[PDB]
Amino acid sequence: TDLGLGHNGVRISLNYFDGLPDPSLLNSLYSNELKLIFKSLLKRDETTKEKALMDLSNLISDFNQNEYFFNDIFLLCWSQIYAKLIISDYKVIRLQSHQITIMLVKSLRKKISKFLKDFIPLILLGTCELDYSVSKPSLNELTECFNKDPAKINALWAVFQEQLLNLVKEIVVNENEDTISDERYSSKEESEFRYHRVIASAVLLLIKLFVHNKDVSERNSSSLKVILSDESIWKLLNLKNGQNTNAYETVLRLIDVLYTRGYMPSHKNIMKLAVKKLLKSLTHITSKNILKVCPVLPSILNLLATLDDYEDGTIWSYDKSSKEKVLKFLSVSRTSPSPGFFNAVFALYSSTKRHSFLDYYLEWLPFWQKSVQRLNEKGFSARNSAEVLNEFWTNFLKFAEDSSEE
Ligand SMILES: [K+]
Repeated sequence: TDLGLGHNGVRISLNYFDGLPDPSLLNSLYSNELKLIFKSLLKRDETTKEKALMDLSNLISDFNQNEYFFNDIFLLCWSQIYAKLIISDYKVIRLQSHQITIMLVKSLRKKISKFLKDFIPLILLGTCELDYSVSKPSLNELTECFNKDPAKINALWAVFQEQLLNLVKEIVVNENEDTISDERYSSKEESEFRYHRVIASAVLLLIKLFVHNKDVSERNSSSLKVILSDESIWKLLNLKNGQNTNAYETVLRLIDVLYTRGYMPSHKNIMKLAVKKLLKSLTHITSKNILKVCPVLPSILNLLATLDDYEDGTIWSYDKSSKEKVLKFLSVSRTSPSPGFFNAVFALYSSTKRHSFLDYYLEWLPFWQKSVQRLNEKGFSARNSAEVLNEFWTNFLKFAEDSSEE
């Protein structure tokens, strides 16, 4: 039978309706004290649940006295609920759950070896949470767990490659908003937010997987394909009035890593899927939300410049009206500039001129002209006006040296 994320005979999953501890298994736990704890963890009341974890976290602190409590039965059961606690909408629950597991790995080093394939992927997923207040404490705990040995952590991304990729597949492909959140106790909005947060983590975890591994594309190609072919990751490229741009930026990073590692030239279909969704995205950037999108504008421009290098700007052909789409994006983006912005524009210019994407005098020059005009009116009110202005003139002066050629 398919055990999902499990490797010790029981099913581990992120959804709410399977992968739960067997009542007869729970009743085999060493102590009645553990049974009450697990009984409260399986309840919804956040208060009693938060208290259950606290009790559990303390039992593990005084591990020497309660070593027999944390036997194979305990680990089996825990491995199943842990996967569910780390998607709790209360970060308190998520923090403690990650802490407990990391503690067990430390207090049980060689006696927990069977379960590393079931714990390490979820531990690392915790370190990949966009919320720094969750990911950083998890990383400090994990780091300490291996005595601050850097190579000992880097080894994890290699050793547990397959399981990590399986966890991503689980999140992106096998699960969705409605299986991750129970509609009985969650509104559509909370479910959207819950999935958003989890899949965002999975993208960052996927990024780190590419960074730490050169031969990631070769070993698990088939699985990488079903992950990157799904519509779930690329859905994070949708701006929303309530959401911030952290997930958006994460996807931009993914596209960048996939291209630099040469995965994109090897999979033209995933290329066209990412570029198309990225171009659709630009059209949703308007004056209404420009202040919100402001901090990613340089990243967008920098990404488009990198992708333009691919076979003399072939990506633009994936949509005949892309030249027009870039035009409306540049015209809007210059109404909310920031450090790095004009640097990235020049990057875009420098690359795209190699096939004369946009007219030098009719489209490029008016852009630079209207930019400085706004800068002079707004500034020098706030920062980083000074930096931004200097950056503009530096890039514009380089742009201006090609005027002779036309
Ligand atoms: K999905």
